[PDB]
Amino acid sequence: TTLLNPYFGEFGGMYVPQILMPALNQLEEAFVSAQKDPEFQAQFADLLKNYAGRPTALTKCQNITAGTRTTLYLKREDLLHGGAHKTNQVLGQALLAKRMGKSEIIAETGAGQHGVASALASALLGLKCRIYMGAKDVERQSPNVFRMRLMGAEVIPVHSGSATLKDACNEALRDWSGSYETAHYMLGTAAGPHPYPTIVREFQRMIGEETKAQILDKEGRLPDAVIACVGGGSNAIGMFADFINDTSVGLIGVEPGGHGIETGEHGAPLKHGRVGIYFGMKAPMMQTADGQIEESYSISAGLDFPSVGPQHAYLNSIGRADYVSITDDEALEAFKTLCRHEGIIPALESSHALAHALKMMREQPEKEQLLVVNLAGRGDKDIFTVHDILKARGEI
Amino acid sequence: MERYENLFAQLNDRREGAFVPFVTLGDPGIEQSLKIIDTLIDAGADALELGVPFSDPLADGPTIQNANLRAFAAGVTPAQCFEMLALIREKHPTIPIGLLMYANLVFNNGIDAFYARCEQVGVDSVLVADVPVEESAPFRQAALRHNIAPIFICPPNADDDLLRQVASYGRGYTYLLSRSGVTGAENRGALPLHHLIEKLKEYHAAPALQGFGISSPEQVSAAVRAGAAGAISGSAIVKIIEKNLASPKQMLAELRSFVSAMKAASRA
Ligand SMILES: Cc1ncc(COP(=O)(O)O)c(C/N=C(\CNc2ccccc2O)C(=O)O)c1O
Ligand SMILES: O=P(O)(O)OCCNS(=O)(=O)c1ccc(OC(F)(F)F)cc1
Ligand SMILES: [Cl-]
Ligand SMILES: [Cl-]
Ligand SMILES: [Cl-]
Ligand SMILES: [Cl-]
Ligand SMILES: [Cl-]
Ligand SMILES: [Cl-]
Ligand SMILES: [Cl-]
Ligand SMILES: [Cl-]
Ligand SMILES: [Cl-]
Ligand SMILES: [Cl-]
Ligand SMILES: [Cl-]
Ligand SMILES: [Cl-]
Ligand SMILES: [Cl-]
Ligand SMILES: [Cl-]
Ligand SMILES: [Cl-]
Ligand SMILES: [Cs+]
Ligand SMILES: [Cs+]
Ligand SMILES: [Cs+]
Ligand SMILES: [Cs+]
Repeated sequence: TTLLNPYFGEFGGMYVPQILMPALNQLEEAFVSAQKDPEFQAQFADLLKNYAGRPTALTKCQNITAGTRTTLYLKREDLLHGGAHKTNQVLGQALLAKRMGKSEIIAETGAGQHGVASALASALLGLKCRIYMGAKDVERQSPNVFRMRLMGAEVIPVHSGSATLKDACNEALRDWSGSYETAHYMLGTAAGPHPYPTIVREFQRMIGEETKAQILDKEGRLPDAVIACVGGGSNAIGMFADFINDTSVGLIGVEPGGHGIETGEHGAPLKHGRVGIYFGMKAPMMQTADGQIEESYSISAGLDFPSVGPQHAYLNSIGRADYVSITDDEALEAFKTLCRHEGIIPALESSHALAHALKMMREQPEKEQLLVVNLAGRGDKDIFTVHDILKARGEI
Repeated sequence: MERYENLFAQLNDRREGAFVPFVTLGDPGIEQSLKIIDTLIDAGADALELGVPFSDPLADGPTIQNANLRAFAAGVTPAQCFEMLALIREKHPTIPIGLLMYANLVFNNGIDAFYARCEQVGVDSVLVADVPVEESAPFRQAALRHNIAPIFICPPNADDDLLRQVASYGRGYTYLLSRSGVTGAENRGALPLHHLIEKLKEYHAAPALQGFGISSPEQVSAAVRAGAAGAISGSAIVKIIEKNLASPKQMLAELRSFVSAMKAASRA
């Protein structure tokens, strides 16, 4: 029994062990209560503004669209404290943990950005933070691991399974299954069991709300389309949410195409996977023919997840939102283009979104279109990766 | 078939509890797993709980996580598991066989079709570890259509509504969960469960088997003394496999001594 619908159409649900159902119920009630609580909202708004730095700029990118009829704005989540949109919802979830009287935080991370966000929020708000991270991720993300540890968080490598994000996802749930009485699970995307897809959306929706206000102010009309990369779905749904009822506004989600969809080495389950049940939800999964959860792949660690949030699967099904893919090489080009022509170093994740906007422009350069790309993070974290790639392909 | 109903009636006649080991199918390999299972039965197992190797066993602690991994190292797949189940049933007509599944393996090729295959090979029950009562409807429906008992978890954090739900919907046995957390012999339950046991009987639930953290004879005796129909032990059993990988002979001998001891604790 729940207060809110756990499904978006056929997608979503609460596919957790029975032992965790009271935790999910408790979190839903706390959320529903918090959303009605002006005190909660004021504290959240205070952290967002004075700590994280909201509102974020909306930047018109003139150089990269010159000679075409595309006007492109970037929503600057890259400028949020921590360097990515992940910070927004961790602040809300940290306040929820406090509302429930919880003193500890569990979080999963892959790339490490959500873990850093969880760690910073925990430091600020006096929660003891443990972060589970696949050991292969720990190995690759020494900077983020160290940032988390500087901020007082315990980082616990996960050696089971493929020792990556999904395994960290499981471990977090395993911990929570035994510790929910003291700990809150601060899930890092708009996926997993209800009520997380709903909570994460609501605690990211300021992205789209601000974008709407900013675009009405600057352009006098809504965008033709808003474009975001889809890892698990949080930055995208945060951008989309406030435009869902504005039926003229296109909602485009960009999954990682990796080495190419045809190679099978990608992270695009919404369009190229199969519905399954994993991580507490019924959603598109990349999986083997016999139903083992498959390994995804992307150049960008933040998109390298074999599933997707259920609201995206739903918005796709009904034709409200359209989902596309962008390959490693396309994302790399977009990264280089933004650095060189706008002086902004984008996260490789959001470089997927930018690449798709650039394709919309280049394919039809006399089409008048007003586009917003969610620049969900900065790409400082990616500069070593790009260097190594650019030297190996002989741009040295 | 009525395998659990028959087992419980016979056990009640002998005033014995059930002892039910869990193992992972195909750990450490198909042939050895078949021999392990025959050893468990010969040593006094009243029923079996059998895991199909899955990529993401999020209700299992490290001991059973590693069993899954050893099975995958051996190339074990669900189809091979179903072959094994058919052969186990072909050898052993009356022992109840329960599967421990994760939802994706059941849903993968169709929930109805999964349960029909269980029926075809002679499985008696299915526990889907990541399906709470709240999401259980299509699973329990398919189970019953195919003469499979849907196993429900009665957690220590359960209330009257849940007790009524699990008593009503469940068949075969009610899984009486010892404690919160995940599987593992490293953590023993510290909650009295006789209240839950009594309420389940009140509501005409399937007989209770206590599981999680059962690793010693005293605990089996304790389960029976509290009014449960018996006890399940997994990690403790899997630890013997893990310890004795290098000596298949010794593995069977220890499994045999362990099961014998555990079973002995149920008769008295
Ligand atoms: C800058 C940036 N931009 C976009 C994304 C994509 O995530 P999205 O906006 O939620 O779609 C990330 C995702 N990063 C992850 C993955 N986070 C993650 C992904 C999937 C499941 C659980 C997770 O914690 C992390 O753990 O930090 C990111 O850092
Ligand atoms: O002795 P232990 O502690 O290893 O426990 C053995 C348990 N093996 S099992 O297949 O009954 C079993 C039963 C339920 C499980 O998860 C769930 F409760 F969420 F459904 C997982 C395994
Ligand atoms: Cl509802
Ligand atoms: Cl749907
Ligand atoms: Cl539904
Ligand atoms: Cl309000
Ligand atoms: Cl106000
Ligand atoms: Cl470090
Ligand atoms: Cl713990
Ligand atoms: Cl308004
Ligand atoms: Cl105004
Ligand atoms: Cl459209
Ligand atoms: Cl696999
Ligand atoms: Cl629509
Ligand atoms: Cl240049
Ligand atoms: Cl036009
Ligand atoms: Cl032990
Ligand atoms: Cs332009
Ligand atoms: Cs449009
Ligand atoms: Cs993805
Ligand atoms: Cs019953």
